[PDB]
Amino acid sequence: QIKINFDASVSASMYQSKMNVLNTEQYGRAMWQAYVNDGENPNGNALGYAYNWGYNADGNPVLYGMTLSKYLDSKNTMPVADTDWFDEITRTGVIQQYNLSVSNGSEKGSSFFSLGYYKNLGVIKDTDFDRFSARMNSDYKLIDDILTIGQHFTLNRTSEVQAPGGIIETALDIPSAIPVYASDGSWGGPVGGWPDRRNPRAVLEYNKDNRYTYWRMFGDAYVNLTPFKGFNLRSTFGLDYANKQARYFTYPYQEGTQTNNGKSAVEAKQEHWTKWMWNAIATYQLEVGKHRGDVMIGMELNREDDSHFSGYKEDFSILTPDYMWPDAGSGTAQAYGAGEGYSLVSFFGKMNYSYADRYLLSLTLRRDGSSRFGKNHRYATFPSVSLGWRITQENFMKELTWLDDLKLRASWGQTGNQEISNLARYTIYAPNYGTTDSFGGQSYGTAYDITGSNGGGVLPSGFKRNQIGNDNIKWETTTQTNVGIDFSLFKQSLYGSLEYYYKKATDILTEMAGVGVLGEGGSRWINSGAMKNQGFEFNLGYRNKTAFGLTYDLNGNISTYRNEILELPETVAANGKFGGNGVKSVVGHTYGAQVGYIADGIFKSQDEVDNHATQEGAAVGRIRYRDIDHNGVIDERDQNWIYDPTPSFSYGLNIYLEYKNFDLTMFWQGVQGVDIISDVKKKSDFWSASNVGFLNKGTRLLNAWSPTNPNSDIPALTRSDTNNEQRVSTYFVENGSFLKLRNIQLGYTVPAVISKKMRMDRLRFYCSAQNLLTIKSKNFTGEDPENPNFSYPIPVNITFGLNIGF
Amino acid sequence: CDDFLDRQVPQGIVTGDQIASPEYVDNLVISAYAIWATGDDINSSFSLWNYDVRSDDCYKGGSGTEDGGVFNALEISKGINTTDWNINDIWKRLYQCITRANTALQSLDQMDEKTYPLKNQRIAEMRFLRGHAHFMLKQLFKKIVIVNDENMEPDAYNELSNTTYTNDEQWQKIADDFQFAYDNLPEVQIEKGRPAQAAAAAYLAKTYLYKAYRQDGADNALTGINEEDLKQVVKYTDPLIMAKGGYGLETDYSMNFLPQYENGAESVWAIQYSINDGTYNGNLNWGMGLTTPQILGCCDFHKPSQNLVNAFKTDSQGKPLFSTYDNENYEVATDNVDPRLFHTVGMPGFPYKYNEGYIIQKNDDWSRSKGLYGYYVSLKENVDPDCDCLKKGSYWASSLNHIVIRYADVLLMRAEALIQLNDGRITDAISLINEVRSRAAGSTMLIFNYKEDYGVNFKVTPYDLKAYAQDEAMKMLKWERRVEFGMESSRFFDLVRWGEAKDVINAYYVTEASRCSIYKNAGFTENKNEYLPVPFEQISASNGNYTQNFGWH
Ligand SMILES: [Mg+2]
Ligand SMILES: [Mg+2]
Ligand code: NA
Repeated sequence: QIKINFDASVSASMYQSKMNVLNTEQYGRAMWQAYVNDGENPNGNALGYAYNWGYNADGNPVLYGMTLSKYLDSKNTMPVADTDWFDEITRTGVIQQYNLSVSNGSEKGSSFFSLGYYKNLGVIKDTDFDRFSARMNSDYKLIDDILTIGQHFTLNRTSEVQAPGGIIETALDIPSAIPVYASDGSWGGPVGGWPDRRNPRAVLEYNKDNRYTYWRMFGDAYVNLTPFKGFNLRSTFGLDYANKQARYFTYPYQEGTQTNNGKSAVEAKQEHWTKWMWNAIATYQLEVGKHRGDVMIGMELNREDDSHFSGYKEDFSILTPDYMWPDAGSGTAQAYGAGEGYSLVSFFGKMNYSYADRYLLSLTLRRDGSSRFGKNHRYATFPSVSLGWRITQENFMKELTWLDDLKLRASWGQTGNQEISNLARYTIYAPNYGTTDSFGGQSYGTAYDITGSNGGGVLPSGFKRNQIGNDNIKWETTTQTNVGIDFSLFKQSLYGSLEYYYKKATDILTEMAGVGVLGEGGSRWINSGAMKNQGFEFNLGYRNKTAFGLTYDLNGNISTYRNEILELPETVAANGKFGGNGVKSVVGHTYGAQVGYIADGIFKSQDEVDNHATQEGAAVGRIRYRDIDHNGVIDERDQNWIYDPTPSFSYGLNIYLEYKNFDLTMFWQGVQGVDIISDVKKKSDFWSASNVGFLNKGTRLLNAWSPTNPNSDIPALTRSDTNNEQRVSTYFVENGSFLKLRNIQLGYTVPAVISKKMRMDRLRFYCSAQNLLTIKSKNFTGEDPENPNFSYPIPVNITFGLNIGF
Repeated sequence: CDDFLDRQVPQGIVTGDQIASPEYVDNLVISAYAIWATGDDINSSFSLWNYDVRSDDCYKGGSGTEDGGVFNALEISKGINTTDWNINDIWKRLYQCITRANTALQSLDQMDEKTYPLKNQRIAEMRFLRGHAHFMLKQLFKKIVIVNDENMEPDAYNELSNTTYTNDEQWQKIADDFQFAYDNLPEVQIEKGRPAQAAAAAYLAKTYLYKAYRQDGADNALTGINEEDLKQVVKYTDPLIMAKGGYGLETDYSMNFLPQYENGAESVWAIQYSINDGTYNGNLNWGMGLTTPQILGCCDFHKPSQNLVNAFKTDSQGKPLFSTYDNENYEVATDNVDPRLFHTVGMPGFPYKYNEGYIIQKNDDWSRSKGLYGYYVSLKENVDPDCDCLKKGSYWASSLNHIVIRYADVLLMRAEALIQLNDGRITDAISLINEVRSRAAGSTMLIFNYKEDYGVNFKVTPYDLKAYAQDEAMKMLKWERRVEFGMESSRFFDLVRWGEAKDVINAYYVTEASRCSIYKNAGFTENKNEYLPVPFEQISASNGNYTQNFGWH
């Protein structure tokens, strides 16, 4: 009995939204607006905008209009544009994917063979990804129902070019006035006082050759042995090897003010990741008629080592990847590399018992060890008992009818968290000579020309503290007590459940930064405090059929939980980190709760300013912050609890429809009544809320309160944030309630009597779409409310596909 | 199976117990000198040019006021917040210096002098570094933490408090270190990176000076001038010590700011920026990364104020115009000028750092702001563009050494303490002033042709060794310091020492508002703005142990 399973998928992917930025036109508006608002002359701007403007009879300023020269440039080398910079670096995406699998199974042995291909032209320009894979599984019965040895194997090859770090984000604060290409059709960029930021599209080109290649083998071999009846121990060993190589080309560039001084260079990177596992597991089980058991005992070792190293060379005579290998360099060089590793051991065991399919029970104990910790606390033991009671099966609730199943579970299960830095426990000193790039300085290098020779050779090096160690660190423990009800009603058409969890985490591991006097390297993995997390979930569905063969199944979900911090080292509550922004200790509050000032709108009147408490940079048009002191000054004590990321509740619903061979299925997820806090509003609502001047800004600051536009919530435009508008305020909290069609999928299934005509069994086409539409609240300023720190949404997928199945 | 989780060890690492081993100890010493070249940032130079834009010497610079917006607030004295990232930064960073000095002392202290016959010499070096840090920390904040117990365990740091000592008692602890350094440094260092004995002296003095203008009250106003403090400033500036180390004034002022004369006889102690040295792009002075002229394409910060350009004007008697300098802007062809200008301020119509194939103009190529912040360039931290010592990484940087103590500082400080003593040694203080002034007089190397080719009329004359009133001798002392240290970040600090911070800065705020428009809504709050606030992040994280600065609560 051989089975063949073929699959295929094209998928298109598009951005459907983004934070609207300034036109080259609007930009000139806003800059002028900020200039006149601040009462300084908007024709002494450094960007070359020409304004003609005047007063609107009430005596207020009005813009009449705007002329730029043809070139941004004293020498006509760079021309003004209206670059839609996000559109220049964006593409539609297309995914192609195929998967072929053959499966022979004998009553002696069996074997599987897969072969897949995936190729993903990305939604960014000059970035792709593809991936071949082949699976080869098999097993062999060497004695009839007594002894068997098996294997599992998978092989992958992968090739990508990647977007640099946040180009999209760099693509939205580059002014649209900057032209992609310059006059000669070279690459274009800033000039003069225009903000110092490199043409995203240029970057994407210069980076189109930085491609890596990655391989992966993983799988296991096992022998399963079964002496006499109902008992079988088995051992398995498995491995996982991976390797990543790439060359990273630096080419030169002069793009206006954006120079590189002609530096060329390549870095060849290599990375290896090697993991292996061996276990052994005995499993007896009994069943004397009415009485059932499962006992299980085993142990499993794991070890991971990984390492990475790098060769970097400067100065090439031919700016291509054929010539630009390190051997061909003619300038200075650098080498880099290191490795880390860890290992884990696990002894364990399982209990399983039942009566006449009625009163059940299971126990589990396990002892876990980890390389990460000192010898002091290296192990720790996690017990876990759960029991259940299928109650319709009881010999008295039998009449009942209408209901067909009703169980009643209850868990109490400890569990361990170990995932931290492999070097958690050491005061680490490293000999940072200074061989490595760094933005702005801050090398943190141990080298120094002690002789005063300006150098010309190797320099005295040293060591430097990267961390402080705690040899008292230990595991983290989550005690999760569970309780619920499985149920199923009217002729198995009404089903659902009803749980109540209560997780409780103890000795939570984070890495704490240091107090500032402690100085460099003060930073260490501590266990700090505990936290509670208990809620209620509810699932319920109805499925049925109709006369006109319509089968449907609506399954819904409603979730709700609360979360509280129970205890924090004084130093750790005092510094924020879990909330309270270092004004208010977060104990007895929700994990991630924040604290800031509360914003009472805009001053619309010198009187509003005057009979308001003293505020530093308050004037008409600035944000009015309230006096929770009620003491007449605003200082810094005037701030309470303004953010709380716990949802009020969360809900989901799945839909399945079947009719006349068709196959429809939708998936809706949502959350009601959450808060959200973001930064994006420093880019959409102020000229002057960031460290670098003149970057491109959002689109709703055009709606800024002004004489000529009162009754606006967005504060006025100014050249220098003097009301400290960008303090932590309710301004930056919005409602992120939402509802999101996730996936929706239609499918046609060729009827079986004519699929066989061309020799098949299951032939089905389908169309799907992920991330289709969202529904936000009117109080949200936009771009996917469940990731509010992004000025762009997740891109939409649309997929055509078919699943053949001879 | 426990023989399994011990098999792996850290790679490329010294763990903590081993760092104490002595083979690593000259590594630790050097690592502490290093950070001074490798631990600053574009926005947070350890030269503190950033936070001297408050002074009447310089404008922020850059595109406009929306660019580095938090330094514009400082420049004008409005909008400064106890949470501004830049201040919390300079704090965190200068205490990062200290970690290295104390890590080194925590092993130096545990050596064997018989084995290490340089123990006391290299303890003086580390303590001297630790001084240098606290001093700048005291200048910028006043109410600092004193971290000077090298054996202090990590958790002892949570209970540290910045109030533990008083104002005089904090200055005294900053003295206690340089005093040790003086009593244990050699009279010459064959490696110029290490301070010589005279270097620990000058600092020792400078520390006593700032300690002499006592602010022994609750607010930042003067509470009296201590003469025992001033007697100490006259002590450790004695020329008999400075001869013992070979120090003195250069033949020509410009020599202190040219790569061709690093480590001359005026460089009492300097940071050793270097290139071609194994580092990714050089141990360059990346702190002046913003203050490179716009001709290189970025970023035109640290622009010199007209108020400074004018203060070089002199009458026909070769003296400053003490009460008339700012009335009319410096006019090249009529005014007698002090030569020191053309080494401090690069002016339009003139060569940028002597290279007369780069003449400064009034155009996009020389002002990132279209004239908002002016058309002047700071010359001291910048160099010839044709230098083989200027590279471009993220910003443009050189290997030009940054001097911490010029011997002129020694002379003027000595004159200052003398004048303020009024023990008849006013004449001696004048004679010291004349050493520095008569030097600047002849300094027409590199600019001699300027007379004919640009019509500049040099004329500087020393003062007559007669009697002078203590208020009169201070007047001239202050002026020499103004012209001698243009754009060297001492200026704001000098007025706060003198206690005339509010009076001078506000007066600069009105005169200059007709010439720079960012200075229109400006104003120095007295008893508040003498010192930055203590960073909220820090006060917040001290769980009650830290006290804010006066007038910030
Ligand atoms: Mg208040
Ligand atoms: Mg140097
Ligand atoms: Na100023």
